Amino acid sequence: VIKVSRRRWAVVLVFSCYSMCNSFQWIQYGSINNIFMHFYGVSAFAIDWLSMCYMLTYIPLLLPVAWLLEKFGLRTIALTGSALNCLGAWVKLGSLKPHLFPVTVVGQLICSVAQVFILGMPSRIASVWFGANEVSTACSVAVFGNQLGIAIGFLVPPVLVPNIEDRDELAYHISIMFYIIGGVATLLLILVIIVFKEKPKYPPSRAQSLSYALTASYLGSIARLFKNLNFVLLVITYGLNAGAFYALSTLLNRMVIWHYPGEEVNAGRIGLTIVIAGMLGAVISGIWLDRSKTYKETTLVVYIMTLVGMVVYTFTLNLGHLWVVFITAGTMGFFMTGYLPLGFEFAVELTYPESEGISSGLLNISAQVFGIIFTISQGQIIDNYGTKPGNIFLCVFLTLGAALTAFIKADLRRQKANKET
Ligand code: HEM
Repeated sequence: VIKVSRRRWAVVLVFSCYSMCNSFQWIQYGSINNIFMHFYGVSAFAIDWLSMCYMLTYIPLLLPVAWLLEKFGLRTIALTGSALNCLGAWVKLGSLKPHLFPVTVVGQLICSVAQVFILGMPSRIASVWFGANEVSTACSVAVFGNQLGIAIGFLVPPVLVPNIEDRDELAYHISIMFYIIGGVATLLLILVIIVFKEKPKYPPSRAQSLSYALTASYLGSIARLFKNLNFVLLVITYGLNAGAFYALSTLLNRMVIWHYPGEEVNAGRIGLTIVIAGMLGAVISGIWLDRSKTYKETTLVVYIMTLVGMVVYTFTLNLGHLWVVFITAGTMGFFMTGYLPLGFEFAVELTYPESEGISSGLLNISAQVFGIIFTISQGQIIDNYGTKPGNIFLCVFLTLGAALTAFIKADLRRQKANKET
């Protein structure tokens, strides 16, 4: 028998809330980066790592984490992800001194480990909890919540922490943010204990009901995922797109100031528009995918619009019109962020009935690997040859992704399971 539980929204809302808190702490150091350099007496690279350590810890630690999800369950993944997020939030509090910088790195590394229990999870929570006609919407909401934390992270820290020269008052203002983040993370950890269940009493869809029957080596599951030609192409293409987004969002601030000097206030607005429009695209992508069930056609269409959005952004940023950059960043952020739930759900189509944590996780490793490569590479071309070769470097690599995306077969295995009747 198949039934849909009413508490599915609470689980996603709670998951989106404490993924919002975890994603907030990724960017809270970079939002007031100019302040933390003065407080801790460190260079901008040190602070920029505090945000880049999220990507470099995901690459090696995902496979052990994905193994924990299969063996222990989703609730243990949620508790550990919430507890480490809460533990990392509290460790940051004990670091409110100019000479006590390493405690933040220890606190940030603990949070960065908690990301491994977060970023690959949204497709897993959506599958276990939500039905066939709302499975892709739930994944978008989790990405909506994760992107909301970034969106909140741009404007909340700068008003909680004024750029005051006095150190003792600056520590007090920074302390208030840490208490609030520690307060909400502990509050959300409390909710995860009582809200997050291991699984609903009834399977939501025929895909999950059949998955529980046709679900032993963990490395065998890894091997069969890479035996899939379609999934391997999707792993590369998703990394080419999501990795470009990480390089685009990180280097967006320095690219605008290169052409529009003295617009740091607007550069943050532009960097907020790419996220403000980002979650609107993510939610729309979830509803559109579930209404039409065209996962392959949307993947190519969104990927091309990502490419066209990057081409128009590259060749119109030079013209000197500020509102044009607002539209191009918003439009590209609309599609690139909308590709994240589309990529997660299309991977489940190609890799059914393999574990959604492994399938969507392997997309994330490619996103981190290409995001790290692009951020280091595009930063080098911008410094040496200019900003336009750096943006074209993403246009050329996104062009390859579109070509490889067209080679992905429309092998929707989960859809076949639903329609078996
Ligand atoms: C009066 C007796 C009520 C009962 C016995 C009841 C029952 C439930 C149950 C069983 C759940 C899911 C939790 C779970 O399955 O473990 C739930 C959640 C919920 N209930 Fe009720 N309900 C009642 C009244 C109401 C009313 C009047 C509202 C008015 C808005 C409401 C709004 C909600 C909402 C919004 C959720 C989902 C929580 C979320 O989405 O965050 N309930 N309720």
